[PDB]
Amino acid sequence: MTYNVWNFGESNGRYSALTARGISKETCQKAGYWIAKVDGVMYQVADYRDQNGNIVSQKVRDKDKNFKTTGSHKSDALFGKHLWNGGKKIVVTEGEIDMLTVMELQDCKYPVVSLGHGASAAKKTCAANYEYFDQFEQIILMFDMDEAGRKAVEEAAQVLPAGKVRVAVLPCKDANECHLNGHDREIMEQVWNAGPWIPDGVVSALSLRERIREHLSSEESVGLLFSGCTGINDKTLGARGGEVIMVTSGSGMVMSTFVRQQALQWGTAMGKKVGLAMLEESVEETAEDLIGLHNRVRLRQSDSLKREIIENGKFDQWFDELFGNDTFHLYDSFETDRLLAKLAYMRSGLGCDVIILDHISIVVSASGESDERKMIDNLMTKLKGFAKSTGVVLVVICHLKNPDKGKAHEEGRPVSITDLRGSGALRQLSDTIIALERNQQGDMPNLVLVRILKCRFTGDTGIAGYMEYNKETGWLEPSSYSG
Amino acid sequence: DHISIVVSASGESDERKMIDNLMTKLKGFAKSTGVVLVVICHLKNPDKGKAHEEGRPVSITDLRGSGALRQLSDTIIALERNQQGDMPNLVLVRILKCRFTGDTGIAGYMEYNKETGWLEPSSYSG
Amino acid sequence: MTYNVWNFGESNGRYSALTARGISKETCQKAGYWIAKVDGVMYQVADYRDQNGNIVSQKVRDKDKNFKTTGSHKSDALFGKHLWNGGKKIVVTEGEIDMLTVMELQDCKYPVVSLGHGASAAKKTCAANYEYFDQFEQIILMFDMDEAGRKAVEEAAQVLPAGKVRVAVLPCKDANECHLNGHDREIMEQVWNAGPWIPDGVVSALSLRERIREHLSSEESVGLLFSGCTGINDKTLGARGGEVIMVTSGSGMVMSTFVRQQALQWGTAMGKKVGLAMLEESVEETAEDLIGLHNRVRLRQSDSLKREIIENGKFDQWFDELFGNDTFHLYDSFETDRLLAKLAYMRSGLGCDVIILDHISIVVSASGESDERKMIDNLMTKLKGFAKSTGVVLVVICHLKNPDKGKAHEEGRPVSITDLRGSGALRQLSDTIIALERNQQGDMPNLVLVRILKCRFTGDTGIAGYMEYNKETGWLEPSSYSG
Repeated sequence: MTYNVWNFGESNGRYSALTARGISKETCQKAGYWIAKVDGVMYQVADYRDQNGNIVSQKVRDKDKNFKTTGSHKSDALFGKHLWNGGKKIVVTEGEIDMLTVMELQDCKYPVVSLGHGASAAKKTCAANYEYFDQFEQIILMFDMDEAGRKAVEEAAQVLPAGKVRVAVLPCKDANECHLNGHDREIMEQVWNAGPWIPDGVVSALSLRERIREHLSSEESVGLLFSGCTGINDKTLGARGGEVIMVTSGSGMVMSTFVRQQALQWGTAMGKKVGLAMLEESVEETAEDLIGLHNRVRLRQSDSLKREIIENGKFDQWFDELFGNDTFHLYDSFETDRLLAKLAYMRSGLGCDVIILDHISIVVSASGESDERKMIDNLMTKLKGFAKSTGVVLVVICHLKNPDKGKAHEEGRPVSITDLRGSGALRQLSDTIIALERNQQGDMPNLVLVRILKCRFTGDTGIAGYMEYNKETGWLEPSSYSG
Repeated sequence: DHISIVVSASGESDERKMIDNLMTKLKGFAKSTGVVLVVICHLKNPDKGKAHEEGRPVSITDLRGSGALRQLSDTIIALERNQQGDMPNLVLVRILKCRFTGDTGIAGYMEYNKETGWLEPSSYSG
Repeated sequence: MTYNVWNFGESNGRYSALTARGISKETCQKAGYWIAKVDGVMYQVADYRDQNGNIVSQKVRDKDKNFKTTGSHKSDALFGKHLWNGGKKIVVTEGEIDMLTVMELQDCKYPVVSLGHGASAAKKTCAANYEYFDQFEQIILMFDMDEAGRKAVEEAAQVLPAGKVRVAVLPCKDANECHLNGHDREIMEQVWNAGPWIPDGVVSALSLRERIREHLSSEESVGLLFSGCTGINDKTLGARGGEVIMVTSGSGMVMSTFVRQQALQWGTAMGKKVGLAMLEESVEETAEDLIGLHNRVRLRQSDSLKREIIENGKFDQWFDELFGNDTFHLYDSFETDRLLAKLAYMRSGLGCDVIILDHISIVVSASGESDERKMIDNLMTKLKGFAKSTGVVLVVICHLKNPDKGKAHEEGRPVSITDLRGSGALRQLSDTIIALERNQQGDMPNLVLVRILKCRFTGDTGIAGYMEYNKETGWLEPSSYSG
């Protein structure tokens, strides 16, 4: 069986004053700190009783700094616990001697208990007692003023009830080191009105002034302005980093131009480094398309001119002109995880601030899996993550499913977010949705409309303007147009 | 703001179920401590004809979750806005529920000032 | 394959007398209770054969109380079955040993068989054998004299043929406990001419005189008149006890008032004790709503007046006034079975004659189960039972599913029983259905219609009158209105 609880008298017990600690005799008497002496040597005995009054366990000391624990010292032991059942405020100290201290300074009139295994078992001993401690209005953790002692406080309050915990802050190691000639009045100023908290994520507004100011200057409102239709800008205020812009529309190559145009100037007029994953076409191809675009000439789309500028040096000239500022970089192909990784190193290694991903519809490689409905969404998220996690601007192109209802896409028919592809991810995760409509058999077969289908940052949405295709130069030029 | 985000303890199925679990801890927190707990929550998307920006009214059936909120919540205020219409800036307010009074229904209108950023109160009815 | 049937001789078989049970050697021999011994230990083998004579299965025992079942023990196994094909009377015992017993006491001259899986499979084993048992004039169920043993009898007779079953009633647990020194003659007095009972719910008219007389005086044609719209009364003739009135309607708080109002007048005007389970709100809340309603003032809905009557004594006054006739009693909350039980004790213990159950839609606690569609019904019945079984008047509020069809509920849209929630149980089990409609955006946004959707007792149904909400007093006042 377990070590018998030590009988008072059996062991030559006296309630004497701890002269070495400035704890009065009357004090030791109330908390149950008695001085026995068995088989010769004189031991210091701390009487742990439950709320019912009965002595359940003992912690005994000898001079040299040893111990001996009697009874059954359960995981919820609190020395002094039996004295208080309720109250407006209970101090909780690390050790028995420190409990005796607060019990003095206060003429033993208010509640103090000490941790049963104190030091390390701050978390366990505490949560074991949630109910007992909730009996009081505020719980004042007066623990050791050291490395592991502040830690104890932390782990303690984590498991302790609600907004009741307040940390004690003393001038020395513990509440007794203070008493032992020093600052009784310092311990006092804590028992009444200590410092109340732990909150590792709660953050009063007042305490954000600075973070906000620096935010306001740093981050930018008018991030990177859409080109070829002020309107897009007016409504969306641009492409802020870490957003996810999503261009969409009918048969739109109109769509793949629009995105190209943006790429173009962003990496030229603006300083920004554009990264391009044009999954549809080759990396040489898209480069040509850029160059020709930049020179307002339909380059690939002309045998004669290709030959011309190869020979007349204009190629190498135009090439330098556009590209020689290490600002455009392309993912060149032949998975989802695999792609996303490449995209990331564009952001992280070459540090471009825009990544244009032309045409999400192409998932590709890891084949044994059902609906593109579902998967489109899975990728969607990794993307938005990439986006917000790294602050890169992610333009993502995306093609439309086809009505089943009367007028087609080349018949102009407007698009809504319902009209949307996917099964919700993009319809959600994307920050601005720009749609471009084009009724290629009509009044202005080259006229294309721009709907802002959505825009977190402003929520100003709708028809936002018009552009016109220049079959000739290859640009989406801005156009006069309304009612 | 915005219950739809559960977040961190990953090995567990339907947000259907879990939404409810949190719901309760919340209603507990609430009633247990008398704090007023406003909880924002976003809508699942019809499958039926007219979308959200087409104004389409919302019912408690129309509700997300799988019952906890549809229950545990004391007042449900919904706001509708047909952002492609006559008043794209006009927004309707249904009281979808209100224990304390049970007087429910259309409860008034507001208008978005794209300019000041406020939901201004508005003149409106039949 | 399945456990081989145990060969007699292969296993060291003897037809020995069970000295422990007062079953003779000659007895065990006829029914096929033999004593083998395989691989060392000595087993007791019961030979189950079909009506054709062939051994189809074995139930083997060892000392310590174990088993081992040979052959194919079909769901229709009867030990002893092969011995009798026809007769004037066949005893049917729970286990093999008890069969051996009756087979003694009778010098094995009459028929006894024992249940194949006895105990629990009383229902299945029996109905599996309808034909076999119908071969006899009367079937004497001599089962265990305990909890599950009387149950066995019950489930058994249910599936057994016509007016043939008669229950055996012995002085001890089973027919063998009797034999094992006690009352052989007690077993005998049952085998011949014992109890024949099975009508636990059939009830000849003659034998209802008293129950009828006392009904006729107790429960009233015009049982409890609905208040606030003669009409409800004119058509339904009131809320007769044992009925289940069902109040339903759109968003209707109108509904929760109407019910409240009735609670009010029955518990004050009329002598009747009302019991309320207002599951939606607190018990204090509903109490206030009553008081306020009784005093024609919107009590909870007014800071000022609350304060006023707390101080000016009017509260304690009003409270006594309304309540102090021990006439209102409330279920106060934080399962289905669990609720039903509480409501029962209101009926049975405090003896209220109406119980109002606000808002069936709330099922609550026993979670692992599908459609509220189905469950709503399951509760529905327990309730109707409660009702008829105890004569309490059970008003049950219930809320409406929402159209999908054009005009909503606040648009007045009338309601039909199709319009009904549930999946049939209320649409059925409820005796009167009162619906209230209110077009809260219209000509009389305070005008509310009352349809009687159904009324067994009279079957006079339809539009039955109008009331008007007094936003000011809180009441559903009666109103002038028609074509």
